[PDB]
Amino acid sequence: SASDIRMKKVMQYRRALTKVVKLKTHLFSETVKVTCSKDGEEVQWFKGKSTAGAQDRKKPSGGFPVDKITSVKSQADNTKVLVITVNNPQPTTYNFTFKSPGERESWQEQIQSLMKFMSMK
Repeated sequence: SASDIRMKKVMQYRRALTKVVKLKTHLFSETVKVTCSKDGEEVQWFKGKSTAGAQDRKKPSGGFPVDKITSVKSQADNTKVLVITVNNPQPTTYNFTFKSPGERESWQEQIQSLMKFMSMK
């Protein structure tokens, strides 16, 4: 079932999108915890110490719809830097930066798969 498989599949991506990463942009520069909504419909983050809505994390410190991500890219050298831009919400470009030279890029490719999964063109 296309809905059942998606809802389970987004949960698979959800774990791979649930991470700790430091954002750096016009938004702010802070260490945030990233993740996605239940249907994988959104990308969400928690800035430092947060209050995950009702323990089920229904209260993100920020986020945006996955379908609305206008571009998912990596920097030119992108050693520890990621670059993601969104359309529909106020256009912001999120730089996912982490200590691990792998963690972020794992996120980079994983989000793409999730994005193209539900936002398949």
